[PDB]
Amino acid sequence: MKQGLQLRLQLAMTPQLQQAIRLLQLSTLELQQELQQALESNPLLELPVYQGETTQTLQDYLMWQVELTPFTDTDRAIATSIVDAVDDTGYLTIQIEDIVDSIGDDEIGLEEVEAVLKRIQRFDPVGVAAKDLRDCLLIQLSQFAKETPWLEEARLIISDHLDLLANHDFRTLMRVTRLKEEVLKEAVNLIQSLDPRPGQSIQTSEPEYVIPDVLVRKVSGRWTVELNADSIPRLKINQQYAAMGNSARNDADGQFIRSNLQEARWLIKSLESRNDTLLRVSRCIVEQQQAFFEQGEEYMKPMVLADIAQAVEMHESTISRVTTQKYLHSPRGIFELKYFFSSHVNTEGGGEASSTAIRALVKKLIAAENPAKPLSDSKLTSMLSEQGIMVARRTVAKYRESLSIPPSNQRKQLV
Amino acid sequence: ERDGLFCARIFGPVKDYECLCGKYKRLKHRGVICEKCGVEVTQTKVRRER
Amino acid sequence: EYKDNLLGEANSFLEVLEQVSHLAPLDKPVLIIGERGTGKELIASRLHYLSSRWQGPFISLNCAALNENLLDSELFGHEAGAFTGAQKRHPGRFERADGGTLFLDELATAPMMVQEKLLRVIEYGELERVGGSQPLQVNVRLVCATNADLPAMVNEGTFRADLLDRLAFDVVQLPPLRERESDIMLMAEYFAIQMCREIKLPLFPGFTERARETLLNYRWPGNIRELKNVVERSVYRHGTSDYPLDDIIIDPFKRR
Amino acid sequence: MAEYKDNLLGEANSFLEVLEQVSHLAPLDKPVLIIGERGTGKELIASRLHYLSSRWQGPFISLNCAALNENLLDSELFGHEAGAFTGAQKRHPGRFERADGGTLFLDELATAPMMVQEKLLRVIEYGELERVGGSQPLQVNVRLVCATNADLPAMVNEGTFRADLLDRLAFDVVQLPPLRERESDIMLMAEYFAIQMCREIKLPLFPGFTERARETLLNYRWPGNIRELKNVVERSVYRHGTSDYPLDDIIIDPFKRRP
Amino acid sequence: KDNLLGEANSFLEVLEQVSHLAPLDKPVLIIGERGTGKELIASRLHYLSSRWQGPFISLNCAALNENLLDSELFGHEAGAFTGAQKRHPGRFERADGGTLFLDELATAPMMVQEKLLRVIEYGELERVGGSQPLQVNVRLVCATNADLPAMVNEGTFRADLLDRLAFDVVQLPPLRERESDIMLMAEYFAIQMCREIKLPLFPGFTERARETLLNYRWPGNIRELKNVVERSVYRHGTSDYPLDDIIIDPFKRRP
DNA sequence: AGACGGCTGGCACGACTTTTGCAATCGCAGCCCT
DNA sequence: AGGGCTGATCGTGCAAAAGTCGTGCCAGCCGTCT
Ligand SMILES: Nc1ncnc2c1ncn2[C@@H]1O[C@H](COP(=O)(O)OP(=O)(O)O)[C@@H](O)[C@H]1O
Ligand SMILES: Nc1ncnc2c1ncn2[C@@H]1O[C@H](COP(=O)(O)OP(=O)(O)O)[C@@H](O)[C@H]1O
Ligand SMILES: Nc1ncnc2c1ncn2[C@@H]1O[C@H](COP(=O)(O)OP(=O)(O)O)[C@@H](O)[C@H]1O
Ligand SMILES: [Mg+2]
Ligand SMILES: [Mg+2]
Ligand SMILES: [Mg+2]
Repeated sequence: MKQGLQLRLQLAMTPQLQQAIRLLQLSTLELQQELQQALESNPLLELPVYQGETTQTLQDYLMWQVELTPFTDTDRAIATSIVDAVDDTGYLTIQIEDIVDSIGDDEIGLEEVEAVLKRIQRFDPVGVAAKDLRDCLLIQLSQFAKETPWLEEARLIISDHLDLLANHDFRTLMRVTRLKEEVLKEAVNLIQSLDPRPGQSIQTSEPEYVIPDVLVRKVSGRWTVELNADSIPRLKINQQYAAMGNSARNDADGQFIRSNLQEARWLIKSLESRNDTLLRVSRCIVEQQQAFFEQGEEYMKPMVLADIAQAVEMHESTISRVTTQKYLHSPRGIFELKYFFSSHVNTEGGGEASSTAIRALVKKLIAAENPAKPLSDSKLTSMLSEQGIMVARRTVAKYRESLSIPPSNQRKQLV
Repeated sequence: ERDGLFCARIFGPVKDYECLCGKYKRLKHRGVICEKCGVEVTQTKVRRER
Repeated sequence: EYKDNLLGEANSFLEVLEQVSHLAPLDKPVLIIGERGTGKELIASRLHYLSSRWQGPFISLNCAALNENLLDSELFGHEAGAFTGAQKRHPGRFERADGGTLFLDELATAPMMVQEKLLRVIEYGELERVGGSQPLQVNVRLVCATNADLPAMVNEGTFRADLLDRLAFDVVQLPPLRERESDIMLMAEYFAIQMCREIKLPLFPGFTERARETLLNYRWPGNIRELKNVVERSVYRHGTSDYPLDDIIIDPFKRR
Repeated sequence: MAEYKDNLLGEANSFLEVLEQVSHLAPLDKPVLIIGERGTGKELIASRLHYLSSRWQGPFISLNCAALNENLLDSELFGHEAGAFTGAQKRHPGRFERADGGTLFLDELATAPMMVQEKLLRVIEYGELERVGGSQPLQVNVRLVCATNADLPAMVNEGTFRADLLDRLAFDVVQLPPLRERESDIMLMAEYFAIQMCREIKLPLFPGFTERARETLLNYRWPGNIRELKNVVERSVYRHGTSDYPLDDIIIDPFKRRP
Repeated sequence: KDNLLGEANSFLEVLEQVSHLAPLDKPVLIIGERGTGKELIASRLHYLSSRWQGPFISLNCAALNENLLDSELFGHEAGAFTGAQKRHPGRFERADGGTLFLDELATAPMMVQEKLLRVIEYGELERVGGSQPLQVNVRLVCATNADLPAMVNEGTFRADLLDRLAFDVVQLPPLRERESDIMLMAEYFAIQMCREIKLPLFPGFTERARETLLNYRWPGNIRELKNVVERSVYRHGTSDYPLDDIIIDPFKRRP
């Protein structure tokens, strides 16, 4: 009747489940780190060489040549110091002045440092120790014979006209360099194949790093999702200490051991239940994925924390902590749980959902517009009109930045 | 790892003379050890000599 | 299209409809002088499916059953957690209005205060009952309809001059129940067929012309689906439309 | 300090002079109380004063009394800062509090709470207001704006208004030239509304109207002063719906049975 | 402490009367056909008393709302509904010895009286379920722009409510009675209005206006004098010519 | 050659999310002293 | 045999503050262009 609020409807909190959620929101790698750092005191809580082959790593390959090259002790020291602060791309990390300071010799000067670098500038490969790469591509072209045409045009452009090509400003470039029409592009292309980051070329090899935590294998539609068994932590109750407590003459001390053990059993069961709740949540998510992942991120409905926590009895904070730093390997592959949710929109697909791979493939088509110039946001809007889903140019710029696409008047290139 | 298997400050320095934290990454430091990490800026052979 | 249902062979039904059509692009208030058990709702529909914003919201919320004085304040709004015991205004009606019109049934009972609050709406329409929230307007049109005697209200002063005026922009007299007699035979058979079909009654009983005459005799002021209601009565009187139609039920209170 | 004349139309009676006096008042911020026909020059006058309120004056805090239900009308009245009244949370500032400096767009609704009346009396007390549980008084400011549509002195003799309802009210009065009285821009504002009406109708050409219509227009009472006629005008526009096609009649009293 | 005094033997008489009442803090209520600065009266009283250093800050009584008289008498409750938990104390206690004009008394309510009286007659701070009542001997006084003895005839109030005032209710003369410095009084009202109207100065009014001031019914006694004064001002807005006419009945509509 | 423009982003304001950060009482009965 | 009696229990989700985004949209700009 006469509405309002009226009295109706305390105790003591503890951070127990709170610390547990701190673990769950924390990633399982460091979460297991704590799990070990936890189970340590809880006593009831459970060839050498193979192939053994060394490698060059490039800089030592440079040193191999330096050893065969004639060099003095100060020359060897300067070259070695130059080698010490070297980047993967093969450009010089520190300037010549920093190298002169590192040599710490008044006899060592910038000119001697430059001479040492130049004698070692193009030994292997061309354009090593690029030193703010620019003269590096210059030395690379200089290595090429002048018999190659348009070498002069490319050289004049690289001399002091890097900015004109930086914005892809072909008209301003032609107006400045007086470069030939439809021919200066030839010098540009000869410059384009100039082995940039040539030192980056040596580096090629890596091992694998992604942890499948849950596995949905699309088992006969509506994937049979399953976590990783070995990755799931588990303790073993000290049954010896369980039998070392009651019979303890201090039946008090031993039964208290039993009580602490029972409490830890509760803790472990709660963690397992956290895993299982995450698992049933994963069942709902996999029901979603049998269409979304199967239709890919393009046909994916944006979901919310509210939406998922509604399907469960889990609290919104409960889920919000539960999935933090979680990733599962699927038929698609290893995919992060934090990636699962997405913001919805005002598109005229009849509904609200997220751009995602739609935005990515939109960037793809905008690039796929005539390679002369990047497609503007109006192109995206028309593409969406064809898609029948509402998208806006501010929204287009947003989704493009999400796909990290180049700007419309920055990605224009000579076809 | 840290205070454990394959630890810097233990059995020797890091891949380069560069220390583990990141300080002293050059040929300039001969035995210098960073405050952020103490690992002598040195050769990697002694990984088999400590 | 209201299925074109409720056919009124009274070319005045058509004429009303034509007025409706002229009103269809038109966006201003309208009264429908309806009848007891007549069916202003269905025609208002027939309009809404034809609305200038026919794509617009079409809600039916009348304050005739406004048992709560506060059901109003709601309909005018609520601050989020206004009073308390609640989260936010249940704003559905206020929702339909923006991107819509206003339709009500039997506007007689309104608290006069409620009414003139509606007045402060129609001319301007602030975010209302909103517990101090800043104003806000619903792109809201209107339509009115009742079986009451407007002069009776005027004598009652039931509609304020600002109210009676700005409230009203068109008047749609439902023909009297007996007014649309040829229409009566028409939509009567319309129901006859509609019933014989949907009932899946294997045969259609048809109609006794004597029953037809008796039915026409029914002043039947209520005919909204009161036509359909007496129709269901008569169908049960037949019970089954296999035989030719003669059993016509009007007054069902009678035992025996 | 601008025109914002808006659709303030049809003042060829001394309603022009009415506006003039309104202007004479406009600089002063003291209590405003007026009088006149509801839905008829009235809230337009309100707009008029809202323009008279400096554009930079502030929120034209509209006060619509036919609302407010019963009780916590009190809440937003005195205020509500405590718990158990308006969802608690922050001190909910009432529409009364919503106006700080704003328009006391008092509407003469003639609702029952002279309880309210006394409250507003304290609203118009010392420039101050105090909330529900409102632990302190707070000296408040707002422009004050009332009007009328009926016999306030009679209701005083009728006792119907709190005597002080009027006693605190109405530094002076401001009435309206009735439709039975104003009667001057008849054809004028008639055409103005007609222009708007055809334009919305996008009617290709101004129908024109016969003089029989204007003779009726003189004959008509137009009890609703401004709109009732205006509604009538738009109604003629509709019932015709023809361009350049000169009118000879108008649409007002659809309660008139059809022939 | 200072206001548009009525400058009058009746007015100065009520002045000496309240002056006899000055440091006195016993309960009180006001007599008066209307109010004639009813607030200003109790207000200057407030400015005077030992509650000058005390809280000379009133409270509007019959303002209040239905369910909450408890808190009203005693500020916000700790235990009322869950939300608040702090036994915020009497508005009285918010003064509790200051000067807090019990105004609006006439419009007050029935059981509302039933409590407030009894408590004032006897009751320390017994709040919602509290431990121990504390008597906030707060400077006590009410008012009546209306006739309580009439109300007694009606019997709406408590005869205890009759007891309420520990002081005799002074009254001010009717405007029809008082009508004393209204010449000078109006002159000051006009100096005021001209300042508010930013007007240069007042040449004056008609002596006919003076007689109409004499020939004035004057119900809104303390108000309407200055009221229609400045009303005549603005409807005139003219200072070059005397206010030969003054804004008589704004309720009257001119021809 | 100068206004055109389309873009882009800062700007801001709501719209939604969102984590963190709380802290026993009702009993018990065992103890301990007396 | 009585008192004291005292610390012995045992929990957890959501709110409040914060952030934070959608969304677009004005200012400067670049293209070029007539
Ligand atoms: N033209 C029509 N077509 C179909 N049904 C109608 C028609 N007119 C009235 N009715 C029926 O009358 C019943 C109540 O109708 P009506 O009286 O219009 O509503 P209200 O009580 O709002 O006037 C409705 O369920 C509707 O089926
Ligand atoms: N110049 C005009 N021409 C036509 N109609 C008008 C004119 N001025 C006001 N009206 C109409 O008068 C109606 C009521 O206005 P008003 O009396 O200000 O309402 P309120 O009762 O809030 O004062 C409005 O709906 C408006 O359409
Ligand atoms: N003695 C006085 N000196 C100055 N002003 C006064 C005096 N008496 C009354 N007033 C004026 O009267 C107004 C208070 O009106 P009041 O009589 O309280 O109304 P009501 O009679 O409805 O209670 C104040 O604005 C105040 O300026
Ligand atoms: Mg009905
Ligand atoms: Mg109004
Ligand atoms: Mg009063």
